[PDB]
Amino acid sequence: ASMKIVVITEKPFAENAVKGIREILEKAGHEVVMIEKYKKKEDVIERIKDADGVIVRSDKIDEEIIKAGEKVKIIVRAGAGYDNIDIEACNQGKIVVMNTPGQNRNGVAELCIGMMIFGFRKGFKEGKGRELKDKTLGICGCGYVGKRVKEIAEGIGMKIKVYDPFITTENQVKKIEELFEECQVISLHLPLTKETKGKIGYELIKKLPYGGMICNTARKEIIDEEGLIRIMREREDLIYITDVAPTSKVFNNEFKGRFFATPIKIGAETEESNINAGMAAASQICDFFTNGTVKFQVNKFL
Amino acid sequence: ASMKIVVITEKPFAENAVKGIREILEKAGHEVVMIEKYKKKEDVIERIKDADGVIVRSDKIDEEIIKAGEKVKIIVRAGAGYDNIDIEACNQGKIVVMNTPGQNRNGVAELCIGMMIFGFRKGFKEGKGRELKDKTLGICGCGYVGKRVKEIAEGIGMKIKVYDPFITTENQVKKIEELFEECQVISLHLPLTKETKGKIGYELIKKLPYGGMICNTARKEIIDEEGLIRIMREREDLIYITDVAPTSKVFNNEFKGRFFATPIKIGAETEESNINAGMAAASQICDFFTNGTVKFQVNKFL
Ligand SMILES: NC(=O)c1ccc[n+]([C@@H]2O[C@H](COP(=O)([O-])OP(=O)(O)OC[C@H]3O[C@@H](n4cnc5c(N)ncnc54)[C@H](O)[C@@H]3O)[C@@H](O)[C@H]2O)c1
Repeated sequence: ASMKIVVITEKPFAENAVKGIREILEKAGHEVVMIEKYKKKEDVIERIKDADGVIVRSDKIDEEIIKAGEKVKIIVRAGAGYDNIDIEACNQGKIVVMNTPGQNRNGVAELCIGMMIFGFRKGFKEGKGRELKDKTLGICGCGYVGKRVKEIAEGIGMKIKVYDPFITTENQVKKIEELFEECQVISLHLPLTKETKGKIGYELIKKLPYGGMICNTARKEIIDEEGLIRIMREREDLIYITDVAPTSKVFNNEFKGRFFATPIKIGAETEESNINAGMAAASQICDFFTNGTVKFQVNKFL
Repeated sequence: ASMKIVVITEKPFAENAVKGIREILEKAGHEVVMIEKYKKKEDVIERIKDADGVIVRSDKIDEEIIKAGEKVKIIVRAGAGYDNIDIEACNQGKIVVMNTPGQNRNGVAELCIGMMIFGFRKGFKEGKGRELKDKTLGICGCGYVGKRVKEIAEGIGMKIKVYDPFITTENQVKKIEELFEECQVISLHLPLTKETKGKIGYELIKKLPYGGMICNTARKEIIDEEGLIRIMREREDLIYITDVAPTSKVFNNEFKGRFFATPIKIGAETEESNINAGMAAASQICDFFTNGTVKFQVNKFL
C-alpha cells in the first residue's frame, strides 16, 4: 500500500507542481522524497536504493544509478524526451520506464514562437528586422510541440511544411533536404536518437533561403556544431536561436546579432508546464502501483 | 506639373521602400529628395524651403519647419501616429496632413506578441516563467495594431477583453479601470492625444492581478512615468515591456528582471512595413497632386 517515491530534479519543479505531486501520491498513501539541486550523482545513488518509484526531469539516469536502485519498479520522466535515461540498463533491472507526452508542449511552443520573433527582430535591438507573416515555416519532426508551434504560426500567417519520417500529414515533404530549401524558418522538434544525432549539419543548413533562421528548442546534439559554425561563417545572413545552448564558445564570440541561446533550457520552465508534467508523472506512478497500468511506457523487458 | 517631394527620415526606410517611393513618384514626373540621417531639426529647414510635398516618419515637425516650407502643400506621415506633427501650425500654413492607416500594423503586432512572450519568460533567462495561453489579454485601443494582436493572441489561446470608446466589439469594457482589474496582460495601442497623455498611471496599474504585465508598443507619453515607478516599487511582481523607452532612468536602475525596453522604437522597423508605409505615402501624395484626393487627411483648414 505504501511505496517510496523519489523525485530527482537537479532543476526543481515550481512549488505548485511539488504540491500537486504530493497531493496525488500522499493521498494514495505513499512517501515522497525530493532530491533537488544535487551536485554529485553520489547523492542520487544513496537516496534511490530504497525507492520503489522515481520521477525525473532531464537528469542523467545511467547504469550505476539504475543498479543502485535495486527495488525500483518504475521511472517516470516528467516530460517528453527520455534520451537522458539508460533504457538498456532499465531493461536489465526489469524497470518500467515511461514519459508524459504533451504535458510540456505549450511551454516549449510559446518559447519557440517568441524566439522566432526575437531572432527575426535582431534580438530586439536596432536594425531592419523581418516579419514572420507570409513566410514559410518548416517543422522538423511534428509531434506534440511541433503541432502547437504550427497552430500559433498559422495564426501569425506562416505557410507550413512538415518533415517527419514516421507520420502522414498535410504539406509533407519526403526529403529533409527539400524542407531546408523551401523554408525561410526551420523549427526543430526531433527527439535525440542514434539516427538524429548530428543530423542537422553544413549540407542541410546551407540550403536555406536569404536570412534563413533555425530555431532549436529540441536537443543541442541533433546539430552538428562544426557544420553550423562553418556555414554561419560562410553565410552572414543566417540566424540560429536555441533553448539548448551549444558547447562551442565560437557562437557567442563570432555571431553577435544573429545568434542567441538561453543560459539554460527554459522551454518547460514555466509554472503551468511544471504542474502538467509533475502531476501527470505522479498520477502514472499512482496508476502503476494501483492497477499495474503501463500506458505511456517506452521500454520492453522480460 | 513636376512637384518636389522631400522624404524626411532621421532613421531611414529600407532601400526597397525608397525604391518603391521613387517608382510611384518619378513615373508621375515628380522629384524625390532624400533627407536621411540628419541630427537636429535644423538640417531640414533649408532643404524644405522649396518643397511641394513631404513624406515623414516619427520625425519632429514643428512650427519653425512648417513656416520655412512656404510652398509645402502636403505632409504625409508614413505610419499611424501623427503626434510628431504640429497640426495647428499646419492649418495656418494651409498644409494637408495625412497618415497611412494600418500599413505598418503587422510589424508592431508581431513585436508586441514577441515582447509579451519575452516578458513572461524572464527575458529568456533562468527562472520560472509563465504561459500566455489561458490568460486574459486586455487590448487598450483596438484599431489596426490592436486587432492584429488580438488575432495572434487568440491562436496562442489567450482570452480577450477590449477597451476602446470609439468602436463596438464583443468582450468590451466601458471603464478602463475594468480592463486593468480583469486582465493579466495589458497591451497599449492608443495614439498620443490631449486625452491620452499621462493616462496610464498609478491608479490603473494598481489593479493588475499577480504578475501583471503591461506591453507598450504605442507612445511613451501615455504612461505617467512617476506613477508607474511608484506602483512598481510597491509591487515587485509587476512587469513592464516597451518599444518606447521611458525618459526616467529609474526603470533601468531599479526594476531589473521585470523591465525591458528597446534602445529605439523598432515596431515599424521591418522590410515589409517600410514598404507598405512608404509606398502608401507616395501613392497618397501622388493622388493629392493628380486628383486632389484627401482621403486619410487628419486635419482641416481655411
Ligand atoms: N512602436 C511603433 O513603431 C508604432 C507603430 C505604429 C503605431 N504606433 C502607435 O500605436 C498606436 C496604434 O496604432 P494603430 O495603427 O492601431 O492606430 P489606429 O488609429 O488604427 O488605432 C488606435 C485605436 O485607439 C483607439 N483610441 C483612440 N483614442 C482613445 C482613447 N482616448 N482611449 C482609448 N482608446 C482610444 C481608437 O479607437 C483606435 O481604434 C498609434 O497611434 C501609434 O501611436 C507605434
